[PDB]
Amino acid sequence: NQFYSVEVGDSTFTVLKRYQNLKPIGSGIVCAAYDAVLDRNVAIKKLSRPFQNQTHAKRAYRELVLMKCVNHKNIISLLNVFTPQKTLEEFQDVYLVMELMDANLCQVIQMELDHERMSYLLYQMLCGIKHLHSAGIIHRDLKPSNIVVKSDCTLKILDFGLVTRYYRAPEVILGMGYKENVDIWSVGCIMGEMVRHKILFPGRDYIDQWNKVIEQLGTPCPEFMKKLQPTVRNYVENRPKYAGLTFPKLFPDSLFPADSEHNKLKASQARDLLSKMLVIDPAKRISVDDALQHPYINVWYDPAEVEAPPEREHTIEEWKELIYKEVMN
Ligand SMILES: O=c1n(C2CCOCC2)nc(-c2ccnc(NC3CCCCC3)c2)n1-c1ccc2ccccc2c1
Repeated sequence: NQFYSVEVGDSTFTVLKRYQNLKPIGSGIVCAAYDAVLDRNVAIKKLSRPFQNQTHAKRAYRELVLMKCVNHKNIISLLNVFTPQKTLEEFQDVYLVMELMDANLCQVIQMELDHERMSYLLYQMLCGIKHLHSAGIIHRDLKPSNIVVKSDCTLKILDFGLVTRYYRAPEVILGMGYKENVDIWSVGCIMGEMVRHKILFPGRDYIDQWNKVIEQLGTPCPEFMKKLQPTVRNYVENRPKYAGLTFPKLFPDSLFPADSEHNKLKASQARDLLSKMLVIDPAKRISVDDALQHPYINVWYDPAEVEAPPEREHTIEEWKELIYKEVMN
């Protein structure tokens, strides 16, 4: 046989014969293929020995399990799951199949800012994020490289969350505990980068990253401070203080289209949602539902899309069988 092996760079793709003309589309190594059974192009992801360590295995199992707990157009949906290996003893690799997409969100970020497309992309992120939260899934590590887009501007989130750390919320950076609106920060970080065309909060580690957060947004309120653990609290309170730049100064008018009255209004609304999403204190940060009702977003609102019906430690030997069972069903 049912399988055939093809060399794609260094790794060998042993896939079902239904999948033809494999081409590399990013590195878990990923391939574009034509599905002869479905008569449509697919993306196939190869998990090379996912059971190899606690980190690789826990994510692989969790995400394989969650891909059947989720049913939404803005979240990845599996078309097929298979392994070439015949038994548990021989079991090495896992191959995952989904609809082929046109672009990564990193590429779309580089593009010129258009309000119709930006708001629809952001609307879709919020729909997917809401669908996860409705199913009891808070992402905590939402980033553009794990988001894919079609030419018709339809969007899909590829992973299920908790390496690029820039889009992580203050509560993740400082280990605070969280609610659903932790993912709002990440959305704000993507939305801001689409405007500035620069990573808002860069850094080689969390120290640099936090410095970038406070320099631009200012030192958080005392209420935020007392929610920190004593050792983290000590560090944050003893950081050099900043007033924080205003959002008109964070994202100047020059970064927005202002050739019409429609664009001038949408620019103020966009800067306004940013000021409600890029809020350090999660107690003050906008929720998913309120972000969906915001004038900049609610133009796309749809009840069918928005309002949709919805862990242990093991050895490498135990993870192998757990993953194998899910593949074989
Ligand atoms: O894992 C990825 N990535 C990248 C790899 C590079 O680093 C970041 C994540 N890109 C895609 C993927 C999915 C669908 N379509 C595409 N198409 C590409 C065509 C070329 C231009 C970029 C998008 C990629 N996938 C991918 C592919 C199949 C998958 C199957 C099941 C579950 C998740 C999957 C994810």
